[PDB]
Amino acid sequence: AVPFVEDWDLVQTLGGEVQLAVNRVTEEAVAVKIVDMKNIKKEICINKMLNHENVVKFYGHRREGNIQYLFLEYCSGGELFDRIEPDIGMPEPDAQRFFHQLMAGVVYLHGIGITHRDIKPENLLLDERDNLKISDFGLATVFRYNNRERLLNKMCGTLPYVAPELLKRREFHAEPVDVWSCGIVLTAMLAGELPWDQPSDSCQEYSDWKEKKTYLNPWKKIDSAPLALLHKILVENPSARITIPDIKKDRWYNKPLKKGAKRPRVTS
Ligand SMILES: CN1[C@@H]2CC[C@H]1C[C@@H](OC(=O)c1c[nH]c3ncccc13)C2
Repeated sequence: AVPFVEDWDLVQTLGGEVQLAVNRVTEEAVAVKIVDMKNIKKEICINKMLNHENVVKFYGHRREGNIQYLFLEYCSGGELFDRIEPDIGMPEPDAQRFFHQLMAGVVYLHGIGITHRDIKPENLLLDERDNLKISDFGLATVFRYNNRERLLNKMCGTLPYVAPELLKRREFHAEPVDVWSCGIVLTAMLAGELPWDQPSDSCQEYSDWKEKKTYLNPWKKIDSAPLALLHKILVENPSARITIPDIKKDRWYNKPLKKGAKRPRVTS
């Protein structure tokens, strides 16, 4: 009925490319990913399965001609990457809260049999209230179907965040790989630096971690409680690595640290 409701104005580049679109009538804002096709089909397929408060919502897609348009939830708070101060990190309570949200989105994805495969702060967006949303399903894949798990063998992700088994073994389970990358995200949030270029024995920093030299750089800035959690996540053997139900029972994970979002108040 309402005439111009279908019209959106592209008002600025978000990050092919991602543009912030504003509805001509309602002024509602959305993110539109523009893909110059000249992959996307699986990405759209995966996005259509997604419905969770900590995952970037998918509204629909349009094909036009050669250009695909994916309409996505707009996250006005930007990337988590931008909340991390170099060499510093961010306050521990904030990092714990973003970590709880990340785990909720991850548990959700794993519950529907989807692995993200590229968890890193650039792909973790923040809404108006600083709620974390996992974004970008371009590298994602189905690891469980009809209740049968399928082992992965494709190498993908981003080196500093990738699990050591991706570099060492021909086949590997999907879930511990996403867990590992969440541990590197946590390290980055608490230390403002990535511990190594890649998790290989040839990598000095990685070999120092395995030798437990936690008096060295990233680790020394941490704090014993979250550092004990990182000792359980960044375990080389994916079979020994802590799983999410267990992360949820971790001492630091459950430590009260942060006050809820402050709400207006007066005195009399
Ligand atoms: C590294 N990338 C850049 C930024 C996040 C990840 C995937 C892609 O953005 C989106 O898909 C966004 C969806 N909703 C958004 N709201 C605000 C900014 C980006 C997006 C491009």
